[PDB]
Amino acid sequence: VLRGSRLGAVSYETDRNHDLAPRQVARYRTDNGEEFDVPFADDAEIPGTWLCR
Amino acid sequence: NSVPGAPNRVSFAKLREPLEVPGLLDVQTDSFEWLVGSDRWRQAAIDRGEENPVGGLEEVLAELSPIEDFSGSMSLSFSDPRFDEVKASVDECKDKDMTYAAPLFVTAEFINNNTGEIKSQTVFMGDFPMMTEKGTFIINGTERVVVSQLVRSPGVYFDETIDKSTEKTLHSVKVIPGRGAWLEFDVDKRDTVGVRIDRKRRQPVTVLLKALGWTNEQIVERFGFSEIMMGTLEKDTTSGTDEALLDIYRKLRPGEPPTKESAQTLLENLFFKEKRYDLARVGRYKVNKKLGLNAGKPITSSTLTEEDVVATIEYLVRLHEGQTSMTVPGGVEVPVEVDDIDHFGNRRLRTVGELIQNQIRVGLSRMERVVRERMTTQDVEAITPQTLINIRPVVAAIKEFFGTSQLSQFMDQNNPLSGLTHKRRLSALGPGGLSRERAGLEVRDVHPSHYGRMCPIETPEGPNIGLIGSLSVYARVNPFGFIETPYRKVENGVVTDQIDYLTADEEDRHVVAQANSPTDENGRFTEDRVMVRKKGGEVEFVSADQVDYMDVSPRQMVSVATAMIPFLEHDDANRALMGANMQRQAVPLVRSEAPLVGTGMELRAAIDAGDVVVADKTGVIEEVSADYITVMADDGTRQSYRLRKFARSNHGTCANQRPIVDAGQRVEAGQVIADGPCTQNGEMALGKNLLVAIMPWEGHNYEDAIILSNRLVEEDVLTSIHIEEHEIDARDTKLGAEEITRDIPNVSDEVLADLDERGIVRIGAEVRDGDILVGKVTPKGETELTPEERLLRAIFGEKAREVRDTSLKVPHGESGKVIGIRVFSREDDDELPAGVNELVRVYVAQKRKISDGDKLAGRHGNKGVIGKILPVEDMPFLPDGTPVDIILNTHGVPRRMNIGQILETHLGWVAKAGWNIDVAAGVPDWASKLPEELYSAPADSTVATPVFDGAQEGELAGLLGSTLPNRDGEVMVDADGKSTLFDGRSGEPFPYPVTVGYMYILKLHHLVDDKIHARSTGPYSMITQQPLGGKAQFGGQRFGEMECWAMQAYGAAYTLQELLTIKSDDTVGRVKVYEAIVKGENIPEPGIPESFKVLLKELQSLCLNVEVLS
Amino acid sequence: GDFIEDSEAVVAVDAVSFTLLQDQLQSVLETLSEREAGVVRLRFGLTDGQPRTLDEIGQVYGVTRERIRQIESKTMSKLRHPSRSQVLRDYLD
Amino acid sequence: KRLKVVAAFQQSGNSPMGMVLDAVPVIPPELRPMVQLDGGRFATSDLND
Amino acid sequence: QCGLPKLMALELFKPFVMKRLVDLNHAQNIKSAKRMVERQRPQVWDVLE
Repeated sequence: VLRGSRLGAVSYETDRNHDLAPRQVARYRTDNGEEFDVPFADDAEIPGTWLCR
Repeated sequence: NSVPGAPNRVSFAKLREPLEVPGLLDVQTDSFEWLVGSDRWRQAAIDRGEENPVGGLEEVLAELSPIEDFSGSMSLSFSDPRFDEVKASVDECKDKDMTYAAPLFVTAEFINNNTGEIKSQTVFMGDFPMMTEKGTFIINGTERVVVSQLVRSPGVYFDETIDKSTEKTLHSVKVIPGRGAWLEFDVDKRDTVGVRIDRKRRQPVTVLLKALGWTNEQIVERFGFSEIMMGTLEKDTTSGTDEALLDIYRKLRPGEPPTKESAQTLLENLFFKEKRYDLARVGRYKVNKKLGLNAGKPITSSTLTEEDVVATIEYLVRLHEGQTSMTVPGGVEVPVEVDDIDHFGNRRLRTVGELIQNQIRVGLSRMERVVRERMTTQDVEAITPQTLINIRPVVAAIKEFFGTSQLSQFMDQNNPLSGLTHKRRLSALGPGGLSRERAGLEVRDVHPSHYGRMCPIETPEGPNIGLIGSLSVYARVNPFGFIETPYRKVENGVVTDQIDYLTADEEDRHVVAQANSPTDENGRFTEDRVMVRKKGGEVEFVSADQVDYMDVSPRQMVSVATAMIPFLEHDDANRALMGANMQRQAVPLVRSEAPLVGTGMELRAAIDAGDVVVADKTGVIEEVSADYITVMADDGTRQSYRLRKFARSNHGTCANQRPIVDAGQRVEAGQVIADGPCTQNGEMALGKNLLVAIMPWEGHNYEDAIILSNRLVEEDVLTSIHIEEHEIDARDTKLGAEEITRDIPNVSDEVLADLDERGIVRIGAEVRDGDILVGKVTPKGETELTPEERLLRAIFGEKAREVRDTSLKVPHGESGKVIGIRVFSREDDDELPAGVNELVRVYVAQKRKISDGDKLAGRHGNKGVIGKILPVEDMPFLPDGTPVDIILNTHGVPRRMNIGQILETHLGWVAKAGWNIDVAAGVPDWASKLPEELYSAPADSTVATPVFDGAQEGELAGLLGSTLPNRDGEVMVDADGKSTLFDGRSGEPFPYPVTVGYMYILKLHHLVDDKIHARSTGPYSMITQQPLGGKAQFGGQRFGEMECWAMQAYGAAYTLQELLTIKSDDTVGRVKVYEAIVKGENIPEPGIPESFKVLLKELQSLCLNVEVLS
Repeated sequence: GDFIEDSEAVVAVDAVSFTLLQDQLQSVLETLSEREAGVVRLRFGLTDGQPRTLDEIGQVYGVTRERIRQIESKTMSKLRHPSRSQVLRDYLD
Repeated sequence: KRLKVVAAFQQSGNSPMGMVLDAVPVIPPELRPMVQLDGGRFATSDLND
Repeated sequence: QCGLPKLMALELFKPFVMKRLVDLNHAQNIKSAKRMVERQRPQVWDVLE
């Protein structure tokens, strides 16, 4: 009777891993000693600090 | 009879009616006139012997007045309500979507005592909706009916229950007000009396007694004869009046120790103050009648008192003690027994007036709170009443009632009878009453008091059985709200034509005889014993000497609809209910025709429904046209009546009126001058008379199915006009205002060929599903098209339209002719909702013919779906060549106990072909009881057979045996009602004669157009990814639990899996299955339904570690 | 919430239809010579999803941007001719 | 009566400290969505309150 | 055997009908077949049967 939508829209594209965006992973460590990984694109400019999980 | 324009319908009635059927809509109009205090009601009340009567609104205003601030330094008093002329006409209100209302004005006397000043001026209290003539309210364009509510009346109700724990008959009593808290008493199995206030924990009665100030001596003096109260007093530790308050107070205020003044005044405020407790003028009457207190004067008090509470307690004790008659000091003797809450002597009827009055009272209470709060913080001696009276809450309450209240229902305009029976409906549910899923069986079972007040036959067949009913034909509503019924007074064995209207409880003091009991020419009873009702509801024989009242007429117990069914005796109540209910579902046909065999009601029910047009004054018709009728009255005045043409009803049925008068014809006042939808010459016509043959036919009428002749399709015998409304609104958005235009993106030129310059579909154009009704577009904004779409749009170069199409289109499976358009624009200063700019409504009309699957029904509860429509030559035909229009199966009649349809079939043939009783050597014995008018009649002669005074079984045989010869000079139907039909396909005559006659059949509105559904793929719900259905196009069917059980029982695994995962919930699998079907590839395996994954996520969100492992 | 219709739903017929076009278009582009096809596939980014300016197509083709525009015009006129338009015209709606 | 629960915690190895929460999980947004109806009026589940 | 209404049958079998409409060259592609079925053009019934 009435209609609405989420805060976004859908995309019908299909392609898969055959296209690769060059990426590398940075490593971070927090105060309590936990460590985490974050994949960034090869454009890099990786930040010195990151908000982890 | 009084009605001037009645067609001459000969009647089989043998009993002379002493009372004329009252105004069937009086229950609404009289109540509303009481509410507004119209001068007619005021004069009538005086004619009834009343003195200084007060209207419903005057009562509310007087109750509100005087508004007194504490310390008594000033006061305010509302009074003198006045109504001005209604703002707009009913037709204009419907057309322009307004509310039919009149301004309300009152005077307000403001008194300043500290200076002695007095001021007053008229105050505008808002627009008050008004009941239009014929009893309906026009709210926001729609037409609404306020159904009366049947509710248990305030009063004292004693009850007794036997408990197997000790086999003792414990007793209890409840005092229920119209306002305030509750109070009840009970006797426990331990020989003690207890009190419960506001349903709190049980406490001894002596606590309450000593709270009022009673001591040991008074209790011993008055109640010393009863052991239970003495034992309770002995066990009770209370000593001193203040001690009872000490115990009572802390129960409601656990943390605050009591104080003498507040504790003592709490009881008086809780119960003995009219401010917070009210019997509402009816509980007072019932309590006075039951306990015998204060009888003989119109007590203005409505609050509880010391004497009545102790009287109720004493009554309970005596009832337990075993007394059968009781007396009270200063009162009158009364019998002792328990009270039946289902008796209409205890259940009253809130009419429309009281229902509106309650909400007016609530609104004025809020207004009073605001005024009393704000009068403390304004300049004294300079304030003005019009500057602090705030009318917003009362208007808000009135608007809420007519809009959201469960009683203010949509007018049921399926046909005149549906609307007529909806207006005088009684509902036991709604606020302040019961609910559908509660109350069990007791509230809804029939009761002996219903006779002549509420019809036992007519009632919904669904879960609302018994909770909804219809007021009797002769019943009227007492001013207090009880249902009265008329009876003839009989003195010492001779009747007397003085008719008294008795309420339910007063009838039990007399014995009432049947209406049909024979009497001598002088009025004396001719029999020695007569069959009568007794005080307990039993039916017994009694000597004629002992009778004191008599029924007005046999039709007293039936409602308006039930009175329509002929030969009601020969139909079982189970099928009579179905017959009464189906008549409310008949759709109006293109040309309606009155039934050959009917009841005398068919006339009045048509006139009182208000759908027909009647002359207001005696005169001569001066000018007649399809649109209006102009009549010149004998007094020199000229009246003009406008006939509504092809107006859409609430349910889509056409409501065309047509004139039945010729220029120069003289018409008496009240004469019908134009038929409504289902009427002919002023008589109601819900269906069609057609030739029926009762016999099985090749199995096409198997299992209640029906076979129709193709003639009914050729000659539009059962054709009906249907009208639908399609609405679209153009509003504004953040990206700009969406607009209505003829041109819309990417549509073929042919599609927009039938569109006006302004983008609306041209009037009179033929429309088919998917066609454009209103061209509309909305701003699109960001597109960022995909590379493939970019390349394609480069290939043709078409522009990327700044707007997207959202045009209104004809729904799937609809078609017709555009008969009208109504347009609202804010640029013309309309009343469009906030944020709306334009509104367009298009009316599409279609002309539905009878087709396979359409449900047909009769007046006796026999209905079925048309299984086959055969050509005329295939139908069985009479020896003279006339084909039978309809064929009904034989096996359905005898076992359903609705043999009345056969009687109707015979009498219909008797009516179609005239009859002439051979009165050559005196009247035949079987015809000795017939009136002289029925000895002969021509062909196509209508007859009337009242529901309980109609033709006997013996007269039908004679009438069948005395039917006139046909056109060619031979009789087609023998005395047994059977004819030698010829088989239309093989040509051979049927081996045995078949019953043939004329039956009245109705076209029910249960067309499956809104019940036929199909869905390959369609919309899906936002929250649950399953398909939606039942309220939109392409709805999905619900595969229930029992269907899953059947699937498992079959051993069917794959079908169930695909039903539960692919077809319903597997979001990823749906598109894969669709593309597999489209490309012709085999279906892939299902995935995990979204339901299970959501279940895991939900369990994890609740701190439960749930995982799947192998 | 049980009866809110989602406007941005995954319509099945469109979802498959697009793929068909993404195939059909390819079959049309594959009807050309690779010499012509590569320019269009790079111009509109079909090969990797990123549109390329006239100059950047010369990074593998070598010819100047104006010549790439002329080649694009030639291919663009060849495709729009009715011999190939009718193959996929009605996919626009 | 007590021994049933005590043994239930005594078995399976899992500690009983799970009855006290140092952190609580948050359900994904779309299971408690905020949706704008036709006309711009918003509807939201109770959970996100 | 059972008798199925013509229009209900068409709406229920829509995709199966469109496949045969496309490969019989009655419609140029799936979208065209979808629109043509939605219009109940005469060629539909021969394929639905």
